[PDB]
Amino acid sequence: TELKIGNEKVNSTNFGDFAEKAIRGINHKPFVNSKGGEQKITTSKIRGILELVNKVYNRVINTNDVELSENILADIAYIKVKIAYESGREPVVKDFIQRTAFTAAITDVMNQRTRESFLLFARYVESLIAYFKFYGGK
Amino acid sequence: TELKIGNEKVNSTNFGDFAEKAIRGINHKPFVNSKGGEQKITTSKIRGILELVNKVYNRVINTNDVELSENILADIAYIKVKIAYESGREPVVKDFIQRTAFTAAITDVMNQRTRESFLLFARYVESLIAYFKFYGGK
Amino acid sequence: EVEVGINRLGVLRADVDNLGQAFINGIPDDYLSISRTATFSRAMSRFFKNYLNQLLAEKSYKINVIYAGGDDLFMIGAWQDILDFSIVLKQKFADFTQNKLSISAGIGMFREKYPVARMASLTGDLEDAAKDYKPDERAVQATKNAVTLFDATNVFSWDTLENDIFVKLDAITKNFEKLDETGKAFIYRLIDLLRGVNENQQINIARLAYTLSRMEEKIGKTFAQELYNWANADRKTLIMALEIYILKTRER
Amino acid sequence: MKLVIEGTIVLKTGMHIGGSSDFSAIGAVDSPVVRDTLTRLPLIPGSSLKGKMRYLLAKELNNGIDQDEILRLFGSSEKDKIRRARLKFNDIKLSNLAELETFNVSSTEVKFENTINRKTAVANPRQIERVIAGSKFDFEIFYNLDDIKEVEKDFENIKQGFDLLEFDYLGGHGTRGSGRIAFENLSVITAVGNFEKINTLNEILGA
Amino acid sequence: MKLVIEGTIVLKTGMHIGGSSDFSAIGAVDSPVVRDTLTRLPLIPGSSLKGKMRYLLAKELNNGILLNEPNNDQDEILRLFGSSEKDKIRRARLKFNDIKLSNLAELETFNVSSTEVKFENTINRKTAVANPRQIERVIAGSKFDFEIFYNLDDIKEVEKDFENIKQGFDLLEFDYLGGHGTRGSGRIAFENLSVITAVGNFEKINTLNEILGA
Amino acid sequence: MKLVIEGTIVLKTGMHIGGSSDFSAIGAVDSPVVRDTLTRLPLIPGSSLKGKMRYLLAKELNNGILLNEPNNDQDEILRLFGSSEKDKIRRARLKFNDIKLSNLAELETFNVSSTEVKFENTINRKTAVANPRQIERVIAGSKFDFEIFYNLDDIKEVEKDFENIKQGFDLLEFDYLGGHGTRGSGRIAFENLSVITAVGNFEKINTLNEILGA
Amino acid sequence: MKIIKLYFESPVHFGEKRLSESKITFSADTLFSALMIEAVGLGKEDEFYQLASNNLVKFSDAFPFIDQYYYIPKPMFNLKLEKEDENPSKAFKKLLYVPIDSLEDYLSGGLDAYFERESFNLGKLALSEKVQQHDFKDSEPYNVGTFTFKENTGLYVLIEQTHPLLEELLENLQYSGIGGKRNSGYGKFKFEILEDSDIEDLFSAKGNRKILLSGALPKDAELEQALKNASYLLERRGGFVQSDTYATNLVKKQDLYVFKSGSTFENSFDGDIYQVGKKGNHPVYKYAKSFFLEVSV
Ligand SMILES: Nc1ncnc2c1ncn2[C@@H]1O[C@H](COP(=O)(O)O[C@H]2[C@@H](O)[C@H](n3cnc4c(N)ncnc43)O[C@@H]2COP(=O)(O)OP(=O)(O)OP(=O)(O)O)[C@@H](O)[C@H]1O
Ligand SMILES: [Mg+2]
Ligand SMILES: [Mg+2]
Repeated sequence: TELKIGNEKVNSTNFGDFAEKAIRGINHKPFVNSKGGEQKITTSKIRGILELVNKVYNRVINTNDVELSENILADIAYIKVKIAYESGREPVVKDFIQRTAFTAAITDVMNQRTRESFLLFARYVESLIAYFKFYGGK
Repeated sequence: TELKIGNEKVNSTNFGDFAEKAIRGINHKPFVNSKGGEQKITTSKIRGILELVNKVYNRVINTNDVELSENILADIAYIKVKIAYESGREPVVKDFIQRTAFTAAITDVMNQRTRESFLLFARYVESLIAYFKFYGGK
Repeated sequence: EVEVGINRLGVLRADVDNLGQAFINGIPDDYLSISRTATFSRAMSRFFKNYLNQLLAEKSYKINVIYAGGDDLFMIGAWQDILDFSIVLKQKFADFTQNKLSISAGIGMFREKYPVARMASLTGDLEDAAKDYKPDERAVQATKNAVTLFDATNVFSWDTLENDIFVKLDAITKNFEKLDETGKAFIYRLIDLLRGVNENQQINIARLAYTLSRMEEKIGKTFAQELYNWANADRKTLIMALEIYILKTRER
Repeated sequence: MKLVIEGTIVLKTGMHIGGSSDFSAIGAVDSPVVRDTLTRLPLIPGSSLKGKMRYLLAKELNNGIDQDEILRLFGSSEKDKIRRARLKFNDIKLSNLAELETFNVSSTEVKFENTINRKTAVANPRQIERVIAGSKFDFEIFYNLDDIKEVEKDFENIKQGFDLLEFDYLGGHGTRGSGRIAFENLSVITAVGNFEKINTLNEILGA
Repeated sequence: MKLVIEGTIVLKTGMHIGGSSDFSAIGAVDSPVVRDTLTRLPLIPGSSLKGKMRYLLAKELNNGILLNEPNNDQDEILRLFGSSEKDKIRRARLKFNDIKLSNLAELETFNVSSTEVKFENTINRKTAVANPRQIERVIAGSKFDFEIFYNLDDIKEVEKDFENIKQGFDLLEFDYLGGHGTRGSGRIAFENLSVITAVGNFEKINTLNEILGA
Repeated sequence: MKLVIEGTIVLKTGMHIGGSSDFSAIGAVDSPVVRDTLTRLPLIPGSSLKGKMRYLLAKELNNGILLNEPNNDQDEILRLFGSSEKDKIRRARLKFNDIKLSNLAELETFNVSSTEVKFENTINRKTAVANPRQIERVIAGSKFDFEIFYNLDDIKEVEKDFENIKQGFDLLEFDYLGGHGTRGSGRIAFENLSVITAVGNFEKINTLNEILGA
Repeated sequence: MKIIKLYFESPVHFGEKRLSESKITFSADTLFSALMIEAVGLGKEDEFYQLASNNLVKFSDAFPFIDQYYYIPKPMFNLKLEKEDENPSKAFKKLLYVPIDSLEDYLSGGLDAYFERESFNLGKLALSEKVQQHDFKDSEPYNVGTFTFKENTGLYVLIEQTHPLLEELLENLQYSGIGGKRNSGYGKFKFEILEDSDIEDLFSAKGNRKILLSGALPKDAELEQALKNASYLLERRGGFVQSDTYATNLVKKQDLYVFKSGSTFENSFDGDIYQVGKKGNHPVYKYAKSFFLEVSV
């Protein structure tokens, strides 16, 4: 629990509702590009976020330590670096990363340094992708 | 696993934050030209530096060996030589190297000689490029 | 004789509520006569014995009634026959008594060699758990108008509550006969994660997110979200209706 | 005159004792384990441990060659040879919940199995609820000092039965991998009276 | 008397021996393996090993054909693995046990994890569109120390019982050990096989130990 | 009886089989090749080899057309690769294995690693701008020694099984294995195709070799 | 006076006629049988019989206690003085045990009928499916009716003038269990003699109506005196003699019919220790002495 987001707090029970709220906020009022918008992020761009998170979820799902190891923490920091990098490449990705406060959750995971915190963060991201599905498509 | 960027030791978890600090410091207070001007390092030059790091990282990563062999260390010393050449050619590149500890980081890798040290160095340089793309833009 | 179902023995213990009080003060004092009391007594006895016999003989019921007599009822037969005759018994009692006397039951599942004395004792204490039912702990005395369904703690009713549980059971039976026959494995997932909700809630909202995620060409998400809609307001109702549906439709 | 035999049972490969038929779904746990009636914690019934230990000893002390030892240690009522008991087994409650909760893991697991038809090559997925490995079951066995001479032989047989259980299983589908156990902390201390040779009885179990 | 058969199951290729669900995400591991629930170590169920070994031995004790129920296969198979036939209940001589990963430290010597995620997919042919799938597999090079208890009901069948046991271990060499074996997975090897007496000193255990170790 | 089909797969061009588990940097590699997790040695999954061989052989044997579902292929393909149809289950007579590259010492003699980096790009036909990628690829000249298990069930149609095995192998030789085959990658060759008896001896095993080597 | 509190660490089988069912309390003849078996164990059965037959150790049966609420079976009052109000009907029929401090309140009326039963919750009856494994024959499935108490709950025994010998016997009875399947994993308890102060006043009280607190059979002399304005209930106390040194086989004993432990009398009688095994070679005894609780309606 205790996953800070920037304006609110998602505990272990409250990731799916926040994810659906963020997706609705994304689905409502789509992004504005140079040409007034308006296309939305692609399924194979939230893909990259999902496999990035899973590349540590697979390594943390099967363990019993309360606090994450230095190898897992390094990979979470690297996920943060990657999500910072790819946001600069495309603006339709950066609005997804901002409106859904990925960076605050990652930083809180890196501050808690606990297994349950990262499990909650991964659950939040997975619910986010799941809710992008069934609202959009393509 | 404990790099020696400047006067502050860099571990395997603070590479992203310290690279972000390095990029923001350069972005906020940039290099001043000799002829009373302001300019940064281009994306092409830092991308070439990353390519240089990618040349050796692409062969180091496909290994399980604890310590880098003599060929990898020779290539790392050559990359340090090319860093010195780039610093001597364009003063903005020298400034970019000096504001970070990219020379000091490569010297620390050369002195440690372990695979994990260069892995952390590659992580740090990748994060430098990531936060250039995020902050400097394109 | 069943083809799809369960190999359990279902029993029924139906006891009319407050019949002794219906004799002590139920009949009006002004309309008090030996002939009227005898009429009521004989009507109730004839109802029980004769009409239980005739109602079972009306069509093919797999029931082997042990005792009808008066004010009491014992039955042993097919589990689904017990379940679908409980409603028949309640509606017939309401029709014959003009919705004046309450009745309580209790159903238990037993093996083919379970102790019949233990069967009767367990069904009796379930019957008592149905007798001591109160929606709120403020009024004096119990409503007594309830049925326990395989557990003493599972005290359901015969009113709009049972109406809801049976509407849910019929809807689930109609809808969930024909799935993709592969995605149905989520049913036990739901059952074992809703067995009791006073603990880690993460997996429940996770299953909600998974149900939202499931996206193909199917019935759609009308009922796939009606499951969520009925998954919060009706927790015990959903688990009870779902377990009844599972036992009815189990390939056993 | 009364001895209590302490000790701990450690689950090694996961154990499935008993069947309590209730609350089954389509997936379900097709066979659950025995639990406490109130706390719902899994347990080893004293009858199960007693019966399996008696089985191992009877098949050991005889080898197809019950005897006086088994009848005097577990009792008898057959037709004329009524021997009362010396061992008084107890229900063994799950001790490891403080330890098992530190791993954020339940005390029981659902083991997924199947049988594959040999004619149609068609599988059949059964689920077996199982008490996870590493669970500890501290127990107590009360022994009555009816005779002071036979104590050494009785306790040698008790230790032998424990040892036979070590190379066997305790409950459920053992030959299919389940139910391996071990014993440690095996001590006997007199509870009522005073046995001067309690040292050699502890040395019997200590060995 | 009781005998203990020790050995190591070494994975030649990755093994997907599991079917247990452990709260898996949508696209993280679409098929996890069975593990020790407390230690999270990868696990070879004794039921899985017993069933595959019994199938291979019962087919190779006919030979080549096995279409009957497990209780009608063969006297050797029934006396070794167990029969529940009503007329003649047979007690199994082999007591298999769930097998856990032994050389996790040796795996960490190479800075590798215990398992892996193998990305597969399926190509439809009327539309030529793929369909991925990620299955977890224990790493090739993983070792599983096992103990299988054997009980001597009579010492006039122990030699042939260990002949059959070694034969079943050999037949597992050229088959898989449960999972997507036909598609690469599940290949195992048997090493350091030995038999020791649990209590006592069996007279002819040297023949058993020389026939298990070949 | 069971037979082991040995042989070597030699890469003619670079060969890429996808599957990614960790740490794809932002200037180094965008699509790594599948590797043996412990030894880091690149491998050919048995799933991919089996799938490509089955596709090519099923297409060749049926009519030259193949649009059906795998459990409705021809009877040779069904009996050789398996079938999961409800009432008609064919047990596979082939057990493919994961195939690690064997000539790493030969590669190290030539002072090269087993994998290269291939630089590609796509050019947008509108603006003529290039989008570069970086495909890891196992270098040509790499050799992958394999072993396929053949379960000798029917003593008479083993010859037709092996003729179809050789036909599928030859179809692979005039095609690609894994990855971006139509864009240059994936070419392979087969050599030292020899079937040997897993245990015992087979009467037509000298015949099965000469219908594999020819 | 001397509440003996029994705290059970395992479910108990206190069967009434068969193994498939258990009841929640054991009677005083069961406890005397257990203590006599213990005394035979340590060789002083004669002194124990002398003590119990000389009223030096007379006890009631086992009643429930919940959180220091000592319970008693619903006394068999004639209810002649309650028809004016309350519910003289099946409301006071499911009520099985009332607290012993609130008896005069219950006797005079004003105790809630519904509230007590849910307040009275001490564990629950359990099924225990067992078998006799046979190597080649079919296994024999049987079930044992058991009962597990709550955490702060058990049984309590009323004893007047506790004895050093009785204290010695109760120490031995800890480790031999009490009830049906005690040599199996069921009978197990620890006890505390636990002198009490608010309880001895109830038994130092006076009144016309006497509440029988132990299943007792009057002597032939005072049966006529005790059976006058009495509201009692009989119960058969038989079964099998539990001893390996009796009649060289498994033989039943003479069924004894005694007044239940909730009956009420106007005349105090002192019961007897009854010889129910005579054809065997040791005296099988049925403890049926009387233990009363006088009240005033
Ligand atoms: N005419 C008449 N008959 C019987 N009792 C009568 C009558 N007038 C007054 N009374 C008074 O009522 C009570 C009855 O108590 P009880 O003696 O226990 O007798 C049984 C049973 O014999 C009797 N009964 C059953 N069936 C009939 C029929 N068909 N006709 C007449 N009487 C019948 O009623 C009693 C049943 O007891 P319970 O089932 O336990 O009652 P409940 O409704 O289930 O209560 P609850 O558990 O729901 O709360 C005496 O006081 C008598 O003087
Ligand atoms: Mg009634
Ligand atoms: Mg009645």
